[PDB]
Amino acid sequence: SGFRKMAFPSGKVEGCMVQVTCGTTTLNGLWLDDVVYCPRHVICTSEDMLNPNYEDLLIRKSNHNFLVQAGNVQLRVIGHSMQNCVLKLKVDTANPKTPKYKFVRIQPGQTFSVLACYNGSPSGVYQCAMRPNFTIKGSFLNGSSGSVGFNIDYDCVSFCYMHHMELPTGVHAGTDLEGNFYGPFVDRQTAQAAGTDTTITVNVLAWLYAAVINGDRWFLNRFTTTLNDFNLVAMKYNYEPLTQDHVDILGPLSAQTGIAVLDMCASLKELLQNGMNGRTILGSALLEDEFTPFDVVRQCSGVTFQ
Amino acid sequence: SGFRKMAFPSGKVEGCMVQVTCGTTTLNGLWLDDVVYCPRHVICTSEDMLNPNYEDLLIRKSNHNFLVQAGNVQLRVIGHSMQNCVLKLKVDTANPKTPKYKFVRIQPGQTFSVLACYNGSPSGVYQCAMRPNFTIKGSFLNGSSGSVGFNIDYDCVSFCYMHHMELPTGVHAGTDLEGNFYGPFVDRQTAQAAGTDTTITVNVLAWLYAAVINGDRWFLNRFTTTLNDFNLVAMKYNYEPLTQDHVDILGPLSAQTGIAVLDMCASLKELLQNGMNGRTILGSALLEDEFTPFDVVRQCSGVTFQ
Amino acid sequence: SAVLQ
Repeated sequence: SGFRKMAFPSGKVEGCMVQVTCGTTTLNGLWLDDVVYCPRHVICTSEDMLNPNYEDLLIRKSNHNFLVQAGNVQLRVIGHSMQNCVLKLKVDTANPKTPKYKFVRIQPGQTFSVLACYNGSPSGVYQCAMRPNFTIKGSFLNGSSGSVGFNIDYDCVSFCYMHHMELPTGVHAGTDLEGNFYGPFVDRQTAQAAGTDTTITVNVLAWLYAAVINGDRWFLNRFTTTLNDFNLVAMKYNYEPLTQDHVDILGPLSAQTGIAVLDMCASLKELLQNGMNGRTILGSALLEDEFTPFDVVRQCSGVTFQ
Repeated sequence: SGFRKMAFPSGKVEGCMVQVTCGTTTLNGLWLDDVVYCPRHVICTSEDMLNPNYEDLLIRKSNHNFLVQAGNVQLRVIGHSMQNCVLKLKVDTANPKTPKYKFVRIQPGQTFSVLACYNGSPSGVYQCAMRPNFTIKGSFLNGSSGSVGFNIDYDCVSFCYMHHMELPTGVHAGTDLEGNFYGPFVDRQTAQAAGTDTTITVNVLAWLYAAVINGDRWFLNRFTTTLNDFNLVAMKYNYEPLTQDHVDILGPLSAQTGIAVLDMCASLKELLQNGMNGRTILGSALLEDEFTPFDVVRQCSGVTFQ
Repeated sequence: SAVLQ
């Protein structure tokens, strides 16, 4: 039993993390076979990043401008490929450490593991969820640009996030591995703001289903509610709309706890309408929303009585 | 910036996880050089572990009764001894991707990373603390025994915890890699209860320093306190006292942030006597205490291990 | 009744 934010074993990603240096800019790259992917803002100088002509800047650079460092050994950049907001540096030797690998694009609510990296080496691994405003609440410092987000199913690594930049609010924004940003962000130093952060409702409901498993009962009520009646309350408190697909996903928790999904929605509808505060759910006085229902089901010790 | 519950890179330990099967029982083993460490209850059936006979069940098992399996290869058990609650299975082949490793018995307050494994395969990694009652708020399912908790030191993996059982309350108990349980717990399915345990004060103070580095500084006050008058308050609140050592461990964080240790103690003192006033620190509505002074240093300084 | 996992 026990509920803990878990990240995937980082081993298969660590074998792909390298250091990429252009000028005085040093950031991380993902080394897959004979290609290295890194953010394309590595080719910018200190004062290039305010209104950058990225196509023009790429003309200005040659192969020798890119210093790729694979662990303890230097790699020769023998050509550079680039797509949208990522570079792809060709190296002379294919990565023998390359895993079963696959490029995906997640949508908000979904969770991926981050391997925070600096100078090509891993600092730590933690779990992140894609906020509805398309930012992640990660832990990154200057030089972390290039750390990747991933999931592991069977033995295939699903790459979904490459870290680029940090917004002023403290959240972080990046691109998927084909170079396309999540949300409206662009890799230039201009007037940018994180969108209105919104509470992931389906993840809040799974959190509430998990508390019932450890025994919190004070928020439950007799009442039921329709899907539309919930969403009407969901606007007012920045809660993402609850789609019919979300309902199907909470089903396993519905079956085990004996509480219908629309019975929780009424219990949550009532919490939002009061601001019930001071009371604790799973020991905390706030609604936590970065467990997907899958995390709860996998980490619940389970057993349903049908 | 941003401060998360961050675990060590697991790549060095993942290469050491093997499947150990004895009869129908299948749980994880730690493969270091030519010795395999695993919980001694791999030899138990379903019937005999309300009160198991560990040295008779060991007699009837020979080397061939133990399936040690590393991925696709089977490892030949050439000898088995039982040290306390762990089995040491000598195999004919030394693990080739064994790392620089050492065995440590941690003291309460120290935090380690748990590589949660099932059927010999790493499933997830997360950070835990050694609570003063020698339990861990973990997240394990049946089949997780053999999972190890670890730290990464000087490119040397310190193995400090092997998981064995779940106490009825929801918390978990385990042994060091030499087989002695942490706490009074014993590997049996009996009524065992966690003792009174204290909120790790030095770890709350390290967490407070990490908040000030990240910009959370509303709890800072004009006031200073004495060490022992602070101890007073910590005494009554299940915070266990701050020693001169604890003041010395917190020194580096103090020197980095420029805030004296006793200045935090004043801020922490009427965090306890007042409550957080509904506000959050680093995204938590509780006083979080699973961050040792190194944990803050390694996440804020970007320390990597490779 | 502790659980051996």
